[PDB]
Amino acid sequence: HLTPAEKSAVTALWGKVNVDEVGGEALGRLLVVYPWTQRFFESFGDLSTPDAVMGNPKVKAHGKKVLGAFSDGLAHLDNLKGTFATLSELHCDKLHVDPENFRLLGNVLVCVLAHHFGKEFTPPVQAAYQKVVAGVANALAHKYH
Amino acid sequence: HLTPAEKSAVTALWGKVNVDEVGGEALGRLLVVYPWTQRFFESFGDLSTPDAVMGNPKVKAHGKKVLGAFSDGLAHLDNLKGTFATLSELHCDKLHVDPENFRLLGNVLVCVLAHHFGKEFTPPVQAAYQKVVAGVANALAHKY
Amino acid sequence: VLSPADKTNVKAAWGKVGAHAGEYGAEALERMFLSFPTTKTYFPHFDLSHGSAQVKGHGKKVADALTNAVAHVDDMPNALSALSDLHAHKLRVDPVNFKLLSHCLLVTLAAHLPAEFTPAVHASLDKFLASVSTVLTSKYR
Amino acid sequence: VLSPADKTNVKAAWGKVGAHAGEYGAEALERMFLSFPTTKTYFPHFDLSHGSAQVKGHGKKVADALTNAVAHVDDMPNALSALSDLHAHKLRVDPVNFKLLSHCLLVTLAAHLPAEFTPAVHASLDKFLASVSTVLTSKYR
Ligand code: HEM
Ligand code: HEM
Ligand code: HEM
Ligand code: HEM
Repeated sequence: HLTPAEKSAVTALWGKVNVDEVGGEALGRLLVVYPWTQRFFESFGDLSTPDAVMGNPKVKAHGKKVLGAFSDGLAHLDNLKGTFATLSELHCDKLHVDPENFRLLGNVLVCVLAHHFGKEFTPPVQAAYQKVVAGVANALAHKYH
Repeated sequence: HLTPAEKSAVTALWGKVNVDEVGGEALGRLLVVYPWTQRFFESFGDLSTPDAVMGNPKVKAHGKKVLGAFSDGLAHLDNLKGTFATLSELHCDKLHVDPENFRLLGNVLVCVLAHHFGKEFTPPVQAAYQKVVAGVANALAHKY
Repeated sequence: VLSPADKTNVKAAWGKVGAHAGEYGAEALERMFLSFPTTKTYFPHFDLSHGSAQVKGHGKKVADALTNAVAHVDDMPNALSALSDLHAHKLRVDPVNFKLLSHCLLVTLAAHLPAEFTPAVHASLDKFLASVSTVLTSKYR
Repeated sequence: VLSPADKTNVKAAWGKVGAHAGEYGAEALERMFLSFPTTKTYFPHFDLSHGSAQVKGHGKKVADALTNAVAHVDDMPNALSALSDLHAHKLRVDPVNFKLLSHCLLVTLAAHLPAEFTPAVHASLDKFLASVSTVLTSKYR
């Protein structure tokens, strides 16, 4: 649960976030910092070097779609489990994705928002976003069985 | 969330559990396997050797108390947030205990239950106990 | 950081296992899939039911891997070089799952070795399993 | 292990910090206390408000500790031998809190180094900070 001031601070920053480019940056840095998360993208091509990961076109397409659903969850911060219920079943029953990757992606996104906004990413803003990425990661793992 | 078959087998196993002896065994094993948890029990006395830890009277006299929320969670199945609204303030605003140590004790309690019950601690019985120690630890850490 | 007391306890504890390694590995695997269902994402289309020859087959492989690790406790990085490479570049199992399997191995040993699972051996086995997990995750990045 | 590219990236990244280490250490600590309030249990009588000299004082100590680690990257277990003993036998800080401080250090570096926090430097710093935590936690048991 987030407070109105916490919900307003998180929403205000997202209003300046370009879901298209930032999505390809978070997913790219996730595959570079944590290279064991590349087991789901063998058909994407080559991901051996960082410049290959950030330069992969298929990675940038999946990043915009991933952060796109994340953008929809921000409008429903009071019901993340129901919002990501269908995606949680698909990632589990069909994609077989380890829910820990949701926590690794959340850590990367916080670093990307800090690297892009700099001083605007204040410690209180980060703490508000730490609860958002934790709720989205738990919501995407809620339907795992 | 646990099933009625899960809650029935877990309560059946806990009926044969001596909270005094099991608590002092789980609390002592936690200090032996994870020695960095001794920071909160410096007043307990000799904690150098494992024999001195298990035989420490203050350890056994407090093991029956640490296992209380596990015994308390075994009655208030789910909705542990309101159940653990005062025990958190004790270990938080007074002693300032890391909630991670509560998770280590839950895994240690599972090892103690398996060592005490043997085959009776079936993989389904363990899986049901893991949900209990995961819900109690998360509820105790929600008020930090 | 394994102490000589740890090597003695682990060798004595695993020595009592012996021919029961294949059965204990299948039990610890079933305990992991039941207690931590997120680990089942790494074995898709596998038969994970109780008494499954698919589960019993892989349980012996992990047990033989741990048996070789005990005999080569002083040469663990070189003994598990083939498994560390497989788990890092082929399986890519998240390192958080190693703590779940290590915990279920301790539960299987405690339930099956009541006389040898002393608090000293318990601490020695937890440190040994943490060292095996660290070795298998050393080549991840 | 730390690759030569990692040592080059971490040395280049920390080189841009320079005299801002003491100020950045206080920022990463405040970010840890705000994002993870459970870490405040280890500083029970510290003044944790904004602009607290206690936070800036300890923030410079952790920063100077990391500065010495970068210069002795190839000899890190030796350089942090005195600090590993304090955190293991005196502070007894749970090893899970080191990942929280390492994450907040990465967030502070990314916010202050926009031209240098490349994905290669990001991956290099995460491995280096994970190595600092492993060294400081090696003497725990
Ligand atoms: C906030 C976290 C995440 C969100 C919101 C998200 C969202 C999505 C969405 C919307 C899809 C497409 C579903 C459809 O086709 O209708 C998808 C698919 C997928 N996701 Fe995620 N995702 C997240 C995290 C992750 C992570 C961390 C991984 C792996 C490291 C992952 C792996 C995949 C894969 C492999 C696919 C299939 C892509 C394809 O085959 O085209 N997801 N996800
Ligand atoms: C998880 C459920 C727990 C329960 C139900 C519990 C129960 C209790 C009780 C009944 C007391 C004494 C109450 C009083 O005298 O005011 C107490 C105090 C204490 N607790 Fe806990 N405890 C738990 C977990 C922990 C943990 C995780 C730690 C340390 C990491 C811990 C360390 C202590 C210590 C050192 C004391 C003070 C002992 C004394 O004053 O005699 N306990 N707890
Ligand atoms: C001490 C920890 C572990 C040991 C000793 C171990 C050992 C082994 C061994 C011996 C194999 C067979 C390799 C071969 O036949 O070529 C294997 C395969 C495998 N392991 Fe592990 N493992 C460990 C941890 C884990 C964990 C925790 C997971 C998942 C949560 C995992 C997932 C897998 C998978 C998916 C395979 C491939 C199965 C197959 O393709 O048949 N491993 N491991
Ligand atoms: C990046 C990893 C870390 C480094 C390099 C580091 C370094 C240091 C240094 C240099 C000191 C001062 C020692 C002295 O003045 O004698 C210290 C003390 C201390 N550290 Fe850490 N530390 C780290 C992680 C942590 C974490 C995660 C915690 C838990 C929140 C922690 C808790 C403490 C405490 C409580 C003190 C004593 C503070 C005082 O008494 O003034 N440390 N550490």
